[PDB]
Amino acid sequence: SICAAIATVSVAASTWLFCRSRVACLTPYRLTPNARIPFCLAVLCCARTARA
Amino acid sequence: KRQRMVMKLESDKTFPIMLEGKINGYACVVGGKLFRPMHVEGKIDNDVLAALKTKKASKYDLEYADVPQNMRADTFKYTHEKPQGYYSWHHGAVQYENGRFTVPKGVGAKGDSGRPILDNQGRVVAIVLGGVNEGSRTALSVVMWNEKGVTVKYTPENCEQW
Amino acid sequence: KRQRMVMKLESDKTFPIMLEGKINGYACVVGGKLFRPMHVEGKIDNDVLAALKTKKASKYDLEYADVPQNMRADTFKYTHEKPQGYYSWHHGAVQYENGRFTVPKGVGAKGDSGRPILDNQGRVVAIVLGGVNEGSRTALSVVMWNEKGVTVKYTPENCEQW
Amino acid sequence: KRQRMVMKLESDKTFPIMLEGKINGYACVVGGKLFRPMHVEGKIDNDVLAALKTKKASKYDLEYADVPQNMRADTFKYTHEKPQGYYSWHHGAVQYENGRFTVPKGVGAKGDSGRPILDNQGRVVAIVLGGVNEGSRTALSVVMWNEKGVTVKYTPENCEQW
Amino acid sequence: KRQRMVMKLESDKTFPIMLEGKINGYACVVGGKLFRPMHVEGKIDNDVLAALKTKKASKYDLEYADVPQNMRADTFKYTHEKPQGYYSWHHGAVQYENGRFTVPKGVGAKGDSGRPILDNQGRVVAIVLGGVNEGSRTALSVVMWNEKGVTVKYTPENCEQW
Repeated sequence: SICAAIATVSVAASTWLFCRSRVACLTPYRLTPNARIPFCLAVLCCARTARA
Repeated sequence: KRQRMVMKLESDKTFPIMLEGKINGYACVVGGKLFRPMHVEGKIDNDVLAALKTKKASKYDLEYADVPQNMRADTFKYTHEKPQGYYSWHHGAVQYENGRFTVPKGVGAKGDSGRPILDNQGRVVAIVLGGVNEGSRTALSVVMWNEKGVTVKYTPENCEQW
Repeated sequence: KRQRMVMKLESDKTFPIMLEGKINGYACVVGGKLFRPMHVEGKIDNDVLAALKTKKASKYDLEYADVPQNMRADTFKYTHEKPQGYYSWHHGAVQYENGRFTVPKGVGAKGDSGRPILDNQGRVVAIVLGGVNEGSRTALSVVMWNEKGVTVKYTPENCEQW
Repeated sequence: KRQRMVMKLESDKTFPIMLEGKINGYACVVGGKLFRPMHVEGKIDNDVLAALKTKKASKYDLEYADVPQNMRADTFKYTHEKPQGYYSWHHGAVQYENGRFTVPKGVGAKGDSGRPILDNQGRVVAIVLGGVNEGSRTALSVVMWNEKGVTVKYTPENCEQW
Repeated sequence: KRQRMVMKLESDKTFPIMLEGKINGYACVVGGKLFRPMHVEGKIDNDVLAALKTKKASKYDLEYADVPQNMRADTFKYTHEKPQGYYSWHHGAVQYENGRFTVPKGVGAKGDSGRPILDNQGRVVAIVLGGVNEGSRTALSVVMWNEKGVTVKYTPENCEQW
């Protein structure tokens, strides 16, 4: 049970870190008036990024 | 010039953010999608635009939403050419120097958030979000975009939400 | 200018696509070989040209065929120099900006497919295939070619076959 | 005189109590602290003043709150010298006799609660909270303060909340 | 004529239905009792009338309430004589033919619900609740009452709530 709890805490921390990284990546992915941001997604590739 | 700037801002669909009958800010459409300062509460003064669901961006205290293409027909034109000099906006001129925008003291206050900054060609170069007392002038906290498409927010130390 | 553009389009052998007595589109000869939008049905208004067998290109919804050299004598002149500004075509002017062609609303409709876009020298820079309502204007779906010879088709989202 | 009274009421920061876009009453600042009739619902028409937390006083159906000293700079001036005669307020004159304030019929109605009563020097002598039909006139229910600082509320029998 | 119709509608106590400062409809008093379209939300622009409790009628999307006799003194006069011809209402004339009311296109829109239809004598003959685009004209969905006192609602197929 101790090992399971430690693993659960690790998974939760990893999920939180991933969410914070996604927020940080979406920070330049705001409107940034061009209605076109292919290149930030192509370079960073944080997740669900540039189709091309 | 200021007359033409106001005429261009009015002809282009721009709508203040009304809350309980009070103008608490302004919002505009640039590049065919609506943007709104997140710290300003209320709804856009346009029922059709109000139907659009916005997304939040805490880092810059700004919101954005998709605008229908038919309404994307006539929006603000953005440019990345931002040389030093003077630009024009709703409350007169703005001085651009050292990468910062500054205006004379007494210009700008709480409720002016959202006013864009226009060049001599009427193209948007920055969006005014706040400011801070700077003696004989005041320095505005603005967001600008380089030719590479990087969003950069310049915020003076201890800047007030105007 | 529009007068000269129409005179050049008429003097150069161009023929609408007739079907049951109705003009459903237009076709022209550029670079000495005939092209035709695939979505438009019917036959070219020229018995001699109609004798030419066409090949299909589904990806761009366009067709092409070989034209006899003696008839290749006088065809459209293409150029790759496509700077920003305004160009001319059958129904007036066209604005080129951000790599896209746009014309005022009410210009262009079903049956205009195939009309080329000419520069100040009368050289073809793009071919109009369709369009979509864009409020005060409308954006045309066109194909253009760079100096490297790459065929690039610009199609607005949810563009209608005009 | 009424012109000067209205000018003094407007120059001094006074704000009606807005609820759903309807004026349901009025509130003012006297002696450097805001007062509000408790029976009137809504928020003061001033975001800065609305930030102040009020305290309730059921006995008089009135509320009060502390005003920042910088905003205490310019408030109503109260006086205890209340001789018999006539005074002025927003809707004209008021007759003071036998310790009671009376105004001609048809003056005052639901939503006028909070209007102060001014003397010839522009000093507040009473606050109007309600009234009751009195034939050719109407008698207002008011609160007044003596030179000893005693709060006395005069309420006609079966007075209506105006 | 339209001037006299507007004067009669204004002199008779009629009040729009205000919601958040927006006119979303109209309500009137006919035969000494208030009626209101149920689909329109908000409160009547009359505190005295707002005190009256209404009853709902889902079948016709209409509400009704009792009006005090003293206020029943001056209400709309209804008549059952509805011959073919033309009548008058707030936004001009209305054509009555085949038992249906029709007005030219561009007349009437969302927020006009509740406007009555008057005859040459100023008597109410129908109440406008909605409409639907009918090409060069538009057909209004109305309720009318025969000499036998039967409530009949005429609703065009796919009529829009105007």
